[PDB]
This record gives sequence, structure tokens and C-alpha cells, in this order.
Amino acid sequence: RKKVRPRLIAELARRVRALREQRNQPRDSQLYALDYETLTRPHSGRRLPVRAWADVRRESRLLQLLARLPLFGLGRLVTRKSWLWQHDEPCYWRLTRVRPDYTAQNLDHGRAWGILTFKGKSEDTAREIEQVMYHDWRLVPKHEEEAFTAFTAKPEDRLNSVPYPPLLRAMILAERQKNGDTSVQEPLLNLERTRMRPWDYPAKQETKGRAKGTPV
Amino acid sequence: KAYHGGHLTIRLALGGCTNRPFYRIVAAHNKCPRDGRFVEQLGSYDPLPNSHGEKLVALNLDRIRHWIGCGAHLSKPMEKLLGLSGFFPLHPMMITNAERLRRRRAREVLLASQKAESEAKETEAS
Amino acid sequence: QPPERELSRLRRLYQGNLLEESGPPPESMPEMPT
Amino acid sequence: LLSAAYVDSHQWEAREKEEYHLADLASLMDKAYERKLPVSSLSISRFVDNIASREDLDSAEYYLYKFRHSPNCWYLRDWTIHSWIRQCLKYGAQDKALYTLVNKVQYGIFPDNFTFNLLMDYFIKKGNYKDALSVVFEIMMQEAFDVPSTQFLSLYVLYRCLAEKTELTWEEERDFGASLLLSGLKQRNTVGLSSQLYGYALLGKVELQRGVRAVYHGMPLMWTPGYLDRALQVMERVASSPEDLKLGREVLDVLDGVLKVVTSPDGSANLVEQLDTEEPEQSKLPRYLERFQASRSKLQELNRVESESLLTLTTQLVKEKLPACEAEDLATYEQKLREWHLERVQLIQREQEQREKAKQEYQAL
Ligand SMILES: [Mg+2]
Repeated sequence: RKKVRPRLIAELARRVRALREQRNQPRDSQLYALDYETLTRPHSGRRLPVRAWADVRRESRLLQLLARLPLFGLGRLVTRKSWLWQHDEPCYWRLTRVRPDYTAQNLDHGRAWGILTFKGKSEDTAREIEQVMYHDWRLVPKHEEEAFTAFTAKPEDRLNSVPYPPLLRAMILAERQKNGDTSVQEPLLNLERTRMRPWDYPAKQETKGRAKGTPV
Repeated sequence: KAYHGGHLTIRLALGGCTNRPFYRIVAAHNKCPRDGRFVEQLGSYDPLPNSHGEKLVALNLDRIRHWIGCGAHLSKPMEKLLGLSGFFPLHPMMITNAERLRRRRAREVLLASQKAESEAKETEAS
Repeated sequence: QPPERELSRLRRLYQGNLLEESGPPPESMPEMPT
Repeated sequence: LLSAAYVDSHQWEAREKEEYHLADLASLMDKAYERKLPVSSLSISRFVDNIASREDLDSAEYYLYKFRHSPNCWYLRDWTIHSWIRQCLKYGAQDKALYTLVNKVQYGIFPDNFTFNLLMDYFIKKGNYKDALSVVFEIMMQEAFDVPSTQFLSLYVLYRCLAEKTELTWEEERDFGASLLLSGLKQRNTVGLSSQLYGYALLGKVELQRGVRAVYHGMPLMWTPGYLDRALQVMERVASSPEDLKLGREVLDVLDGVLKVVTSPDGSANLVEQLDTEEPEQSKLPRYLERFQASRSKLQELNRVESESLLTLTTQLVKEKLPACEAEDLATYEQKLREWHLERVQLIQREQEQREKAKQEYQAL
């Protein structure tokens, strides 16, 4: 070959573009700003879905609650209106770290960390909280924490094993006879190893994407 | 094409001619065209009744089990085929759709009886 | 049949965009009217 | 109410403080914000410490604002917040202290219970019970009724203001109700139990007239409907308690008035927040009114009602118990001053070491 030649402009372009992105990174106060009259984000002009309109006007964001508290409410419990409506069992975050967006003129945007207790079951380690910019958060009062966090677990009744599908069960029993295994045991699937979380379970915020800084 | 991202999937690739559909069950990268590059062919589906009135599905269940064990997703039509065969449980919407059809025919039967009763009133009027 | 409390939980979640509640479906497929 | 010793500033004024010209320190902070660089907590601390005039307070207020809207807002020190309130009181700028306290979100002034008592007591002695009430409402919003001393002062201001205010707006009922309830819960005396029943009654009024979301929205209160049920439980508890506890007659009349008023009245944020199966509170009022009369009869039968007014009972409680609290709080105050002195020295030492290393870095560079 040897007629393939360098592309200096292409190499120059890639580096130069990436540098500008780091320099002109937007802030949470801009990416997640909202126009409450039209319920549209000014940055990208993204109009919120319809099922969220009522809560956008009727509920608060997390750091709106935390900006009013000493130490940004470290140690306090916070729940979500969506959880309160969906699950009878206590679901909340125990705040451990909180990084406000200083640029915001009210310190109403930022990130938080805490320990999750979902449907009464508590995780062992703290992780970053997702959906902090949602109008869904409700701070728990200190005097109501004990009654709020009181939970008694019920014995689990969801089946641990189920039958095999009709054809797949016949293929298993047929193989038994072929190999000489004589038995009348019913093939059973074990569901304990593969149990699904609820769909609204908090997700890993650390590995989540962030919107770009090009305005629409 | 040189794809970036995506996963292997088991789906139906449409073949045949106009008004004569025929499907090839295949394992293919999800971003490839419906009838384009695939990894393995896992069977076929003929949706038209044959001389005996039988719709013919062929499933290579050994290779299908291999690709599901390696992360291959399933398209919703293919999940319906595996449920009818008995290799998978019946899909939730297969049952829900069957329930909707039952509630929809019950109304039709009731309406016909009401019409017959209304027709009976016409018979009473003579 | 869903529990009564769960049917109320869904009536609150989707308040204002609801359909008439459906009961248990017919036990068999109703014979096609002809 | 508090003694002169509690409000004496000899100990704070005798603190060891570094002497830095405000002009020089002002320049250092101004440069950092222009370069979008973080400012040290020790820097803002030195500014507040070296305030020497009424005019200087205005400049410090601007820099406290700038610090709040900076990367190191979380590191504002407790002694810096306490010195701010002490400086404001010293130079006559009490309005400024209350202003920053009410606008905590902007300036970051979150005082401790001792500092709250210092500001609240100034207004009480001057007779400005409107400003003192503002301090009480700010304490309630932060749920900071932990120290016993603050609870007694807050209840004295609340009951004195309530007696004057014959007419209460729905916002006033909500604010007074929350302040009474949270302060009352801490106290197990007759005055404490009366304030719980008084607080639940007022909040119950707002729940059955304007909805439950008026009570809990933006308030340190629960969102579950049934505040009048909590009030009646207080009556049922005192009546059946083995120990002899008494509820002031004044509160019982308030609950009777609330039940009568509610019983016989004359953009897209419109949601039904309660399940259809659960009974609405309005339907339960007939049963609530029967419980009240039965509880009142049992209480009067057992002689568990205190004819004395709540303002007179609270005054006696403050006189008897507040003196002891002053000694305890003042002892803790001295310990805090020494703890703050040591922590401040550590920060000053750490700053000196890094600056010395900075010279070594430039020497290497
Ligand atoms: Mg989602």
C-alpha cells in the first residue's frame, strides 16, 4: 500500500472539539432549568411528558428541600411521592453526602448520596441518588421518622419453584428414560436465583448518561 | 456495514413473494437489515395453511438454546411462537388478547340476543 | 381478581384517564354468533 | 426571660482573634471569585471576626452571600455563624440578623440553639413580639427545638402572641399549629400536653377547610390526613393515663370550637391524594364529635382539667425551670468556645503549612 496518507486536519479536529466540551461544560442549573408556564426546558426545548405535569406544579425537587436545611440535611430521610403512592412499605433515602450547584442563585440543583431502603429492605452501602431533578421528593419530619420507618417483614409467599414449560418438561423426562434414570419426580425450575427487582427500583446514577451542552 | 453497539437477537426474516409470506427464524445482530446479514438460521415459519391445513414451524431447539444461553434477545413474534410450541410459557399478551376476544364475543352474542328479543317484539306486533 | 386496595391504587395513579373496570372473563370462548 | 448572664458577651469578646484588615481580606476574596476559584472557610471567618462598624456588617453580608454561592459553601463554620449574630447584636443590626436568618437559603446562616435564644431574647426584652415570633417560626422550619431552653422561650412567645391575636389567618393557623406541636411534643408537663392538643386542633382546621396539602406543603409536618384524630388521641390518652396528667381548659374550648366550625360550615394541581376505599375526614366528623364529648366528660369527672390559662401556666413553668436550663446551656457554651478555639487553630496551622509548601513548590519549579 503506502499511498494511505496522514489526515492532520482530522486529528486536529477531534482533539480541538473534545477540549471545548470540557471547557464549556454546562451546569445542572442550566440543563435542568424549566419554564413552568409551558413546562418546557429552555436549554433543549424539551417539553415534559403529560403524565408529569401535575407533579411538576405540585411537588418539589430534592435540593429545593435540602437547601433550607442545616448541613444540606445530612442524616435526614427523604422519600418520593411516587413511592408513597405505589408502595405501602417504607421507601426512602438516608442522605450521606450532598453537592449543591453553587452557580444556582438558590442552590436548588445538585447531586446527593445516601443509603437506599426500598420497600422496607435496606442496602448496605451508599451510592449516588438518581432523578434528583424530579418534582417528586418529600422530606420526612424528624418527629415522624420512627413511625415512618417502622416496618415488619411478612413471610415471603412468592413461589420459589415452578413447573417447566409443557414441551421442555417432556424433553427432560424423555432424556431421563433414555439415560436409564427411572423416576417419577416432576422437573422444577428454581426461581430464587433469578428474582426481578420492581421496575421503579432506583437505578445506578453513577453509570447514567448526561445530556450534551449544545443548545437547541 | 461495520456496526458499533447492539446485541444478538432471534427474529423472523420475511421472505417469499407478494401475498405469499414466508419467514426464516435467524439469529442476527439487531442492527442488521431484516433480510440481510445474519449469524445462524434457526428454523423457518410458514404462516399459510398447507394442503392439510397446518401452519408449519421448524425450530432448531439445540441451536436456539445455545443462543439464548449467550445473551440473544427474542422478538415478540418469536416469543409468541415459542409459547405456542410449548418451549416457553405463553406470553402475557397472548393470554390478555385471548381474554379481550372472549369479552368482545360475549357482547356480540348478547347484542344478537337483544336484537332477537327486539325482533321478538316485532313478531309480537305482527 | 386483583385485590380491592390495588384497584384503588391504580384509580388514583391514572385519575382522569381511566376505562370501565372489567370483571372476570367468560369461562369458555363464547360460541361465535351466526 | 433569660438572665443577663445568659446574654452576656464577655466570653465571646475575649476570644483570641487574628487581626486582618477587612479591605485586604476583601480583595483576596474578590480575586478568587473573579477567577472562579474556591475561597477558604478561614478567610470568611477572619472577615466576620474583624467587623468593627455598622457599615462593615453590610459588606460582610455581601461576602456571606458570595460564600454561600461558592464551591465551599458547606464549610461555613459554626463559630463564624455565631460570631455573625454576635456582631449584629453588638452594633444594633438586629434587623439584619433576622433578615439573614429568614433568608437562610441565600446567606447560609443556620445558628445553633444557643444563638437562637440570644436573638429571640433580645426581641422579647424590647417588647417586639412580632420579630421574636419570626425567630420562633424559623426555629420550627429547621426543626430545632432540641435544647430545653429554646422550648420554654418558644412556648412563651407563641402563647403571648396567640392571646393578642383574636383572628388567625389560615397561614397563621398553620405556622402557629406547627410551632406549638413541635415545641409541645418535647415537653411532658401540663403545658407541653396542652400545646400538642392546641397544635393538632389548629392544623386539623386547615386540613378540613383547605385540604391536607395546605398543612404539610413546605412544612415540617406529616402528609397523612387525620390531624383532628391526633388531637382527640391526646384527650383519650390523658383521660386513661394511670399517672395524673391535666389538659388546660383553654385548649379544650379551642378543639370544641374547631369541631363545630368544620361540622357546620357556611395549573393542573387538582389531584385526589387519598385512596377511594379510605373514608374521607369530612365523613368522620360525626364520630369525632362524639369522642370529644365522651373524653371531656371523663376528664372533668376525673378532675384532670386545669382552669388556669395557658399563658399563666407557661409563665410559671418558665420561671421554675428556665433558671436551671440557663446554667446548663452556659456550661455547654463555654465548652463550645474552647472546641471552636482549638478547631480554628488547626485550620490556621494547616494554612501556614501549605503556604510554606507552596514556596517550596515554586522553588522546585
Ligand atoms: Mg424510568
